[PDB]
Order: sequence, then C-alpha cells, then structure tokens
Amino acid sequence: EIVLTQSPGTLSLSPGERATLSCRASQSVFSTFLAWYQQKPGQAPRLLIYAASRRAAGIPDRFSGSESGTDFTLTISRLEPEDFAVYYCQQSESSPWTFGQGTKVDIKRTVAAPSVFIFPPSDEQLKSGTASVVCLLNNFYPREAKVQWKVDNALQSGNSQESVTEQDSKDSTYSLSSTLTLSKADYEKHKVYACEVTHQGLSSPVTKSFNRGEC
Amino acid sequence: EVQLVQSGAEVKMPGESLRISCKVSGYNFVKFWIAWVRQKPGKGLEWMGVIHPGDSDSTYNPSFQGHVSISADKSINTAYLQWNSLKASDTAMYFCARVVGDREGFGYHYGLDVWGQGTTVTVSSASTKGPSVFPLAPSSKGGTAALGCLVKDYFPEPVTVSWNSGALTSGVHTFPAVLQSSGLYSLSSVVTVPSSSLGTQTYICNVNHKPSNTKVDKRVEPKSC
Repeated sequence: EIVLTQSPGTLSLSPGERATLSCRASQSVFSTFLAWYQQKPGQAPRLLIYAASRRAAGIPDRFSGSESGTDFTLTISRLEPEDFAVYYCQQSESSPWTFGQGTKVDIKRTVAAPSVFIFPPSDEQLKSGTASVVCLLNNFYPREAKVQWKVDNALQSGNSQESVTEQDSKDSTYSLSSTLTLSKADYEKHKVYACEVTHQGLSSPVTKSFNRGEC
Repeated sequence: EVQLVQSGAEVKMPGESLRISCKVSGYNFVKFWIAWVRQKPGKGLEWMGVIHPGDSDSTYNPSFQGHVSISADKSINTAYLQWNSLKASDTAMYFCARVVGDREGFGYHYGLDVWGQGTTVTVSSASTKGPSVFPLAPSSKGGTAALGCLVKDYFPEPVTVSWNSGALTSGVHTFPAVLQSSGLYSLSSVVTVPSSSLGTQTYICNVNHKPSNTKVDKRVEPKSC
C-alpha cells in the first residue's frame, strides 16, 4: 500500500501569506496520479489539483502544485479567508487508492493563554449513579493544550474525553471542554478534584480544583 | 451541470441492513467510474472502492471488502453502498464521487472531480431519547466567571442550545457532541460572564432536542452552602 504522509499537521498563517503544504509518498508515485483536495467543515471535499500541478475546473490561480522526487507540494500563494480549511493529497496509481492524513490551515494570531474553570457534578446528576466533572479551557491560541485530571493527587487516564470548538470567527481562538466520567460511588470515595492545564501561553501549568462537599 | 445527489441521513442499530444511494445527472453515467469514500467523525478520508457502471464488477480497498458492497443500476443513473449487518464502527459520513481519467484507453485515473454532498450514517444500540440537562455552576472565584449546561444522554444528534432565549450570545461556546460508549451523545454549552453579574443576572440555557420533541429551560445559579 502506498502511504502518503502530509506535513506539517497544522499550518498557522495570516490572510495574504503564502501556504506551502507537503505530501510524501512511501514509494515512487508518477506525477499524473497525485491529486489535492480542499475540505471545509460540514462540506464535501473539492478537487483542487490533479496530475501534481494541474488546476481543476474553476480553481483560482493562487493554487499551484509541484513535484520533487517522492515529495509533492501544494502552494497557496496568497491566503484568502475562504482558504482556511483542511487539505488532503491522494494517489490513484496503485490499488488501494490512498489519501494523506490531511493538513489543517488555521488563522495565525498572538499567543493567548486559556482561562481555566472546573465544574463539579450537580446534585441532580448524582441521583443517577454517574458523576461528570467538567474542565473548561476558554479562548486560547494555539490549538495545542494538555489537560490532566487528578483525583486525590492520583493522575487519571482513560476516563476523560475532550471536545474543541472551531476557531472563533471574531478572535481566532479555540475553546476546549474535558469531561471526567466516574461512577457516583467512585466520586464519593475521593475528596480533591483537579484539572491541570499546560499551554504555551502559561508561564507555569494552571491547576483548578475543588473539594467534594465544600463551598 | 454535473451533480451527484446522495440519499438522506440514516440512524440504525447494529445488525441492521442499509443501502445508501448516489443519483447522478449532467453526464453519461456509464462513461466514468464512481468511487465511495468514508470519513469518520473528526477523521480523514478513506477510499472504499470503485465501480464502472454497467460492467458491474466492483473493485474494493482490501480493508473494506466483504463487509460492504458497491453496486450500480445504469438504468436509473444510481450507484449504491450496501451493508447486510451494520456495526457501531460504520458510524461515519459517506461520499460518492465521479472519477476522471485518460481518454486513450490507458486505464489511468487522476482523481475525484465531482463529489456528492455526503450521507451521515449513525449506528447505535440506542433508541430516540431526550437529554438530561445539568447545571455547570459557577465557582466562588480579571473578574470573569464561567457557567454552563451539561446536555447528557440523548439520541440521535442534534441538540440546539441558546442562552437567555437568544439574548445572550457573546462569550457562548456550545461544544461538538461526543458519542459515549453507551451509544448516547453528550455535550456541554458554556458562557463566560462578568463575575459581578452572578446572582444579579438570571442565566438560563434553552435546550431543544427536535427528534424527541424535548425542550428544557435550565436556570444556572452559583451553588449555595
């Protein structure tokens, strides 16, 4: 199987700037069979380039493609606001046809540390046998952020899920929710609930905590 | 104009059969191959297989072969993606796409030039169920406070959340739902507000789950001692 590796995973750029995306094939792919696609949230992908360098029908000239050995490049000469999307490469030379894992082009802005908030489970939810502890990371940039849950100083693993918003249309930040799910019995067995947040914009990791049954 | 029109969103249980369709227009259906592409929620694209309408002999990605079937009915310009027994792992967006290639009989293919709008397939053991709405109560803490609502254990998607009947929009974040191991969705909706407004301003989240005809208005207050 021909594996296509896209680099970088994310590009952070401003409108007006040049975008250079790479797609490297695990083995030789002849130029005719390498295509690029653009995908916007909640939309189908759109063909941009076919045969490594040929623009598809109605594609603007700010999009171009080039090859050098097993490295293929997609260039967006001057980013327009509509260009902040995910881009995939694909090879159609050998079966199975394969896609790269995608490169997301997001809007560059100054570093913004998250405001962190922790929420205990409601008394209402506890009546049901499950406890949800929520940690909110509000309006941060860049996307990279690490959230670690601690219950009586014990590092948690496998019992949390994170969700992130799309980049904010006004301030270009991200927000993230992390939910720690425990049984009511386990929740009642421990006292200290904390979420520790690591981000580029934070000089030291920020810890938000609460003691179960305290105000 | 070349168009690929796919069938509507599907909500199914594990073990159920399902056939999704892709009706084409604006070109000769038998002169181009059709491909099927899977995209799992928040994931990348995966090629499933291809079919040349008419000489119905389908080509599959080996990892997909045997669990899904690709077929076409040239008489009605329609391509199909079909499962005899769905798995929760089949939950994804599916796209059909027209394949373009050479005009000289080399059998070369360049890419997918026109795509269908996609069909969402949700596979879960759950039946229609309205959400439980729990407060995300603000802490006793630049003077910004956060509060919200945890919209838990509903099915299927979507839910909508507004704050103070739509009067509160600034600082609102409604997160994408996560499909829990139970087969039910969960999401949170939050808002950052001035800490001085807590206890003087009323905060209500208005949750609507149209599939279950559930409307919940939850007042969110700081927890009393």
